[PDB]
Amino acid sequence: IPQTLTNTNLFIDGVSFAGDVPSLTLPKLAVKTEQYRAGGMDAPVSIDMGLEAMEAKFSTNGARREALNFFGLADQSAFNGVFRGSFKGQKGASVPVVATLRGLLKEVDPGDWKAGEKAEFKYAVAVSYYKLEVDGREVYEIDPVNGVRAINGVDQLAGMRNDLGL
Amino acid sequence: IRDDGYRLWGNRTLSSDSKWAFVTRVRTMDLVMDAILAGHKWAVDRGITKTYVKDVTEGLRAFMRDLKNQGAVINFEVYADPDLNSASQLAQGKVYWNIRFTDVPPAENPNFRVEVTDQWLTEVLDVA
Repeated sequence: IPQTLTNTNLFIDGVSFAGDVPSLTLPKLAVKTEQYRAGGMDAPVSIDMGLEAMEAKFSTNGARREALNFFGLADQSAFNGVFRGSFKGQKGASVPVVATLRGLLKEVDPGDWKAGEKAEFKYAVAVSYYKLEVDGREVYEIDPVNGVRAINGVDQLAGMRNDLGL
Repeated sequence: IRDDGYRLWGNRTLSSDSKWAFVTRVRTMDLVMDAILAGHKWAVDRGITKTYVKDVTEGLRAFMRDLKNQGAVINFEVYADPDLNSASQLAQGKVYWNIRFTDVPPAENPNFRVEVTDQWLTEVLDVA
């Protein structure tokens, strides 16, 4: 049932960037693993050790102001932004995929201005909070400063929250 | 008793209940708690956290243990009575704990039993 992504749009603070954003990138949600090899067994196995540093990145190719004006902002996690993306599907009805991500803008990379090529600024928000929804349904909600890694409702850290006494 | 009002005499107290026969029992049971409260003052307010129950049951095990060290009691046992600690009681602030312990029995009535025999008689005197 071919889905595929058709169109994409990017918010920062309500301000739509319906225009300059030829690339989005959601934070690669990865676990830490640590290949556990140990007594009684050959071949490792790997363990949930917590997630990796979620970093997301978009790249407007316009001097956009509304994006540049969050860089290094004293209040880390002030930059909010929402990465919406419509997946078409061969049978018409498009699936809204939307990923709000309160984080810290971190860095800004304007590449080679060449007087004949889309300048293309770049950005890389060090994501703090991150909720990825599909068809208006929470699939992920990863909150580090709180410990709320919750796959569609069920909170997989509800058991470690207690043992830590949070 | 004793010469010219030498000393007091009687650990016993006016009580219909035999358990509280000794002033030592009553005074211990009272002042132990004075020391507990004057020390758990912090525990009587404060937003109940996950660790509130434990902070208190350990704080109790600290004061209680110290009293054991300096003789005051002989062993003890503190915990947070489960069959009472509930969501309802907690929403209404309340919460319960047990503090069952034993108090130093004052030695009283030493019974010096004595027999003037003639066992160690040959052991001395005769010849030797």
